[PDB]
Amino acid sequence: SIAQARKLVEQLKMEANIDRIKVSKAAADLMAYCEAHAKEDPLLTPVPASENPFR
Amino acid sequence: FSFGVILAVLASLIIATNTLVAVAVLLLIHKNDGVSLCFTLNLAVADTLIGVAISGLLTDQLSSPSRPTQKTLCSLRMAFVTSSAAASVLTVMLITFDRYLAIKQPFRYLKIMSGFVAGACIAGLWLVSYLIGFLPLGIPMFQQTAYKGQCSFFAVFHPHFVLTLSCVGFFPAMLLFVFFYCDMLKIASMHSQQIRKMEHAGAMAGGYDFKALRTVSVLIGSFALCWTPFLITGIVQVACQECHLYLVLERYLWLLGVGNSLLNPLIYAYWQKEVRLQLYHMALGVKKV
Amino acid sequence: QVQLQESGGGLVQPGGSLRLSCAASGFTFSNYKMNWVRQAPGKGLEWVSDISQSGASISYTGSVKGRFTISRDNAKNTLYLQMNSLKPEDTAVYYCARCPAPFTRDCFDVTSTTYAYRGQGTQVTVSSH
Amino acid sequence: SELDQLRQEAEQLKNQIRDARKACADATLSQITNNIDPVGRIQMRTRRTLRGHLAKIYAMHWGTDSRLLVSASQDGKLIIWDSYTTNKVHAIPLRSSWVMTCAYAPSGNYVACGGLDNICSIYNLKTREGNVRVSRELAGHTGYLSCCRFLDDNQIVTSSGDTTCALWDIETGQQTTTFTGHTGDVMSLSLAPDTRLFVSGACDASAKLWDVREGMCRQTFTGHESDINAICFFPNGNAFATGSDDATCRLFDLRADQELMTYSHDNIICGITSVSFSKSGRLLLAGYDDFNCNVWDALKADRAGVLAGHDNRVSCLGVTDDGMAVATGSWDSFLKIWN
Amino acid sequence: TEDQRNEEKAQREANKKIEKQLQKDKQVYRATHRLLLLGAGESGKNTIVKQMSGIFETKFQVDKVNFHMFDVGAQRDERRKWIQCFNDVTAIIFVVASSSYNQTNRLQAALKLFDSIWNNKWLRDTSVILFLNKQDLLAEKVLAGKSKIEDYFPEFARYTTPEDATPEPGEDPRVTRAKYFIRDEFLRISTASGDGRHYCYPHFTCAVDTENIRRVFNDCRDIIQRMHLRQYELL
Ligand SMILES: CCc1cnc(N2CCC(c3nc(COc4ccc(-n5cnnn5)cc4)cs3)CC2)nc1
Repeated sequence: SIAQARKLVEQLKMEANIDRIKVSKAAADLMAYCEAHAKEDPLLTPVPASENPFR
Repeated sequence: FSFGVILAVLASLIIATNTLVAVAVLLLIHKNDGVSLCFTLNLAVADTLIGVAISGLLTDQLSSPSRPTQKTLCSLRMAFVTSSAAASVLTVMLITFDRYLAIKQPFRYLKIMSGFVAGACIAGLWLVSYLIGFLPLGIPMFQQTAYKGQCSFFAVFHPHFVLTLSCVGFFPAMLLFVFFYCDMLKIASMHSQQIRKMEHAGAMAGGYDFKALRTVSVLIGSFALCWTPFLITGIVQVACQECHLYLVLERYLWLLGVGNSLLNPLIYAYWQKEVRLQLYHMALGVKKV
Repeated sequence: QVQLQESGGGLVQPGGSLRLSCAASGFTFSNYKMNWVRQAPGKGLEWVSDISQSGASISYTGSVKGRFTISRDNAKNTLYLQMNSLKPEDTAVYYCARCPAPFTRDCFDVTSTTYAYRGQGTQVTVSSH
Repeated sequence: SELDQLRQEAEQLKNQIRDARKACADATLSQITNNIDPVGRIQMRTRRTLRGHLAKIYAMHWGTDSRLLVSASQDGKLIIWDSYTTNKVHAIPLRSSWVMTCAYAPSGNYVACGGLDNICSIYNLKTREGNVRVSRELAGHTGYLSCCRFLDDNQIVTSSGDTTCALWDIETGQQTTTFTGHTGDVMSLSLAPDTRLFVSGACDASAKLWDVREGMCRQTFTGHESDINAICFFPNGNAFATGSDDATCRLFDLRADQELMTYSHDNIICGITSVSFSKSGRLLLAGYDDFNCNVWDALKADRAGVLAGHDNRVSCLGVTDDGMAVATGSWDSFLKIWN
Repeated sequence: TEDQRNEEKAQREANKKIEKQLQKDKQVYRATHRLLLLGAGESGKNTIVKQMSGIFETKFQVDKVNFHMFDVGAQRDERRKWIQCFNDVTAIIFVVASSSYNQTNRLQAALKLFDSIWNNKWLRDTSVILFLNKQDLLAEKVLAGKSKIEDYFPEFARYTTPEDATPEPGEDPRVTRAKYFIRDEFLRISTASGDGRHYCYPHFTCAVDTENIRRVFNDCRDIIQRMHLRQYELL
């Protein structure tokens, strides 16, 4: 099964070349996105029954 | 006075314990879909109507000895409770027939059973119960021709009425009842034996009864003991010119006949797994509000 | 990432004894039933033995009863197979296999080709020098 | 010989990748979201109950108008409902009853379904004459179809039990691209908001990120213990969530190339069957084998609510594109709408 | 709002038409019985089909009763995901080649698969009809004692034929002993779990065209009867 081990090694080489940002920046980005869209989420902030299609 | 309080308390208990069962079964039908639940709901409704009809007999028995009751009112008032009781009995018979058909002819039962059949059976059952309760009014020799002021049973209805019912409706049906369950018992026994055989063989490979009988006994005793004393004493009363029975039939055996409507919910509703689970779920609803 | 490494094994004369070890990482070891499976030259995979989560329930295949003993240590996340009275019929590659899901009694595909939660195996050869 | 050398190379490469991932993990999501106020108590209620399926439902999908939806049951039926007023719009009988997935095209003109027949069937809903009819049958997979999602009216991506994914051209009916690399059954897939990338999860406890145009794998994510049953992107397309048989949910970040948060509790020992995000991405809804659905706080990993109205296994879950309602399907043959 | 009323009317009319069609389809669905056929490489499931894509379907009828049997076609040999599709069938028919006790141990593999099926959490209410096929080969191998059932199943030494065994005419006692030992191997698994919610129905089959479908018919009738009896607390 050498012909499959070669493919696995090549995939590992291709996946080992990427550049990764710090976890802190990614968490900050996600938190900022959640903050910027808070008022637009009906399931997070309930809306009056007049605007609810399902009563 | 004592008869009044006994009737009041029994009617209250019947109404409460049957309306709870009806609500639970209606909710289960709103969730599931079966015709056995439809028959169970019909039985609950019939017992509730029995309770209402019995409650309709309290004023004159408690605090109205002075007021006479007109012939028209008394006849219908008596004829209502009889129709309700006949409805309960016929519903029990229909439930038993449904169970026997399901076990005896499984493929054909799955083939030909539907909501339309159940609805037609229930409608015919209610019509037959009302006919049994009201047609004797327009039939002579089923009434007494002496006095109608003191309203009570056996004051407007001739005893022969119950006799013909006893010879047409109750005793044959009971026989059928017994027969059906006996047949079912046999089948169950066979299966049980086979299962035990297999459990033995595996038990050897691993290196290392009367459930149906008691169930059938409970069912037969609940169906038979409730009304048999009343009908038997009615036959005895018709046989001989003994007035001493006129009172006891009105106030002792009819109470067992009524308590049949309390025995029914426990056996046909509370003994079911799904119905008891629905009752448990309803238990927290009243607590939490 | 789920990981199983098998060690031990080699050449042994008939009647000899051997011990195989399996080191597990990447999952809660004590929540899973474990298996030993083997593949003989030019044959399919064959189930050998299994042990339950606490080690109370143990099962062996018919041809190794009385000779093989399976054991596990949850503290060090290790699985052991003690092989006694080896025969030339025991020459094979031995694999350590995990049950697919935790908190279950069924164990479906441990002997299937290209099963995910299996080790790379170790070779056991029984021959008279 | 060479096999052992390749094994050593693979082990060294995995060690190097793990070292890089540890180098990038300066902080966590829990420490950063320490001062954020909690969402509180989420108490959703059932507004509709859709009845009419005879057997267990496996899949459903919302239309892009947030009003119509499609559901697939193993009685052989694909039913299209108007969630407003509860009326049924369409009922399609299938050639094979063992359906396991369904999809609703963004344009609203087509639906698709497949299953144990190893075939993806496309049904045209806007035909000129007669009822709906099958317009295309995509064949070529050697295992059961587990998921499908429309890219356009002419492109669709399918995942199969033959351990591969495929991108089709509907008019010609041929596989434009094949995606290989998984070692187990591919159970689910989710498209990116721009439809340039997609993620897949498999029974090898790994998730993969795939470039649609080039047909090659960008990243592999590990961290689960058992098979991955469900997957979905974060609203901004830079993260995704996974549900597993190991009774946990996990959040992965694309740019950090590693796991960010785990959602679990000591009293949950059943597998997850379906996951979905809310519109803002603050809530993560997960369906479970213990008959219930859990609403988690995605930023603080706290359980915010429970949806507890099904009598059997919850099989599928979906949030409308406008974020107004949630739909849940179950093995009890009912569909429920919550908000 | 007039056009809205017309739209509501048309939607309601379409809904009633769909509901009538669904009523008819519900009748049809409840009438028929669905079976899952599961075998092995050389268990002889194809002979069972002969007696009578990703999945193949065989339809047959006994006493005006309709059965649809499904067998797996092009699926991989890992079953833990797609087997869950069959939790609602009336029976799983499990075909086992009983002569192949000597992969070189196929009986043990069949026992492992049977245990997995019997103890799956989603198949806790599904009954199994067990067909122990190839009795002629078992008899021929037992009589010519070239290969012993012992040393693959060492317990076979301490096994005695059950007193209730009914051997076929012209059967050596050794063949009956072997058959019943093999059957007891499966009964050991099937009688240890279930709580009366599902059972196993074993049969011995060599080659009969019309007896196997009759056996399946009787087994299905027994399954339905036992479920109904358990509902009424008679079992
Ligand atoms: C298969 C067909 C069938 C259906 N059903 C039955 N049974 C048995 C006889 C029925 C009767 N019910 C009666 C009525 O009995 C009384 C009423 C009121 C008083 N009161 C005393 N003080 N106030 N009222 C006293 C007695 C007289 S026969 C009830 C149900 N059998 C056969």
